[PDB]
Amino acid sequence: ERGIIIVFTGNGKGKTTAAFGTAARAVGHGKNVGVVQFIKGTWPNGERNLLEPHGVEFQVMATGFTWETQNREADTAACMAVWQHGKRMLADPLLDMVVLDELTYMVAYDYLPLEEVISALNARPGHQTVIITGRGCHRDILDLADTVSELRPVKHA
Amino acid sequence: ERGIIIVFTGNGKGKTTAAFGTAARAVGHGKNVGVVQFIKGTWPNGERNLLEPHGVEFQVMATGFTWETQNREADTAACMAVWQHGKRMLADPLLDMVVLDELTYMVAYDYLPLEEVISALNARPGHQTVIITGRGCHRDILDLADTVSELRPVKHA
Ligand SMILES: Nc1ncnc2c1ncn2[C@@H]1O[C@H](COP(=O)(O)OP(=O)(O)OP(=O)(O)O)[C@@H](O)[C@H]1O
Ligand SMILES: Nc1ncnc2c1ncn2[C@@H]1O[C@H](COP(=O)(O)OP(=O)(O)OP(=O)(O)O)[C@@H](O)[C@H]1O
Ligand SMILES: [Mg+2]
Ligand SMILES: [Mg+2]
Repeated sequence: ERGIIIVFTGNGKGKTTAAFGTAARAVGHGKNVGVVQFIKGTWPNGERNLLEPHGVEFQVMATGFTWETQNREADTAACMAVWQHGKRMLADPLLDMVVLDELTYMVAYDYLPLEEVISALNARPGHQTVIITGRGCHRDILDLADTVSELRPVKHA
Repeated sequence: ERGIIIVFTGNGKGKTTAAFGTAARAVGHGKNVGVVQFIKGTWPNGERNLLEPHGVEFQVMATGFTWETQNREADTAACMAVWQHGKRMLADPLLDMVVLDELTYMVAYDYLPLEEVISALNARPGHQTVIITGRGCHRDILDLADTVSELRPVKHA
């Protein structure tokens, strides 16, 4: 099959969950998946706990991440370090799916060059499906995507 | 850029020429191109004469090719041999463009499995543009293509 680019955006809950439900499906089907999480949570990683042991590679942003205006140099460096792994996955012919969780924020805060993103996506192995998640996804990424689902919060607990 | 699939079909003259005019443009621009010609001509290869010395790989069907109903086994084997090279080009991340000249006939006469074609096209490096030429291109290849130009013979000398 031809790999496509899927985007889960919107303010409603379920973006990251949709992405990992997709990765789970793929894993359940014997496909190879790699994941990059651009935002580190203070909590234990259930998804990772589940998937990782199946051989799924996970790449998480370093704990140092500040978001502080004063620390942009250091933060951007960490962002770039993690992205290096992503670029690698986006170039691996053997990876059926790549999940780029909370990548929208990286672009929205300029910690990752858009151009670099469009390039790596455009140049990925043909059968490779990429899932991108995050609120406020950049319009140029949305245009490149094959499917864009916007999670509209009709209600939230 | 994202590689696309271009198809030059129709009964009008200019299919092979359009494809090689495209390859020339690409070469003139420093891009890497590879070519497979599914039909061997009795004449000296001008395109090849021109391009080949620029490093362009050319793969031509063996001279043995018969089209004879009695020889399908041997013919299909030769077809498959040449296609092996094509599949390789369609998997090379460093090839910006791949030309599959007269490939339509290979599928139309069942010397090459359609499925194999759709697969290799679908799985090619993302920035890879493929040009397919030939009269009566299979509908399933036409559907996969991004641009399909049909050469309508309004007149022919
Ligand atoms: N509208 C909302 N208000 C408050 N918290 C939310 C809202 N939407 C999602 N969350 C939660 O905030 C955290 C960050 O989630 P994010 O903004 O990335 O949403 P999400 O990816 O759609 O959430 P989830 O991981 O549950 O699918 C999550 O724990 C998430 O469950
Ligand atoms: N309608 C036609 N009648 C006769 N000869 C034709 C016609 N169209 C093309 N030709 C010639 O027949 C040979 C096979 O060409 P083919 O059917 O593959 O056309 P083509 O690829 O469009 O031609 P060209 O290589 O000139 O671009 C060529 O030498 C070609 O120039
Ligand atoms: Mg999320
Ligand atoms: Mg021709």
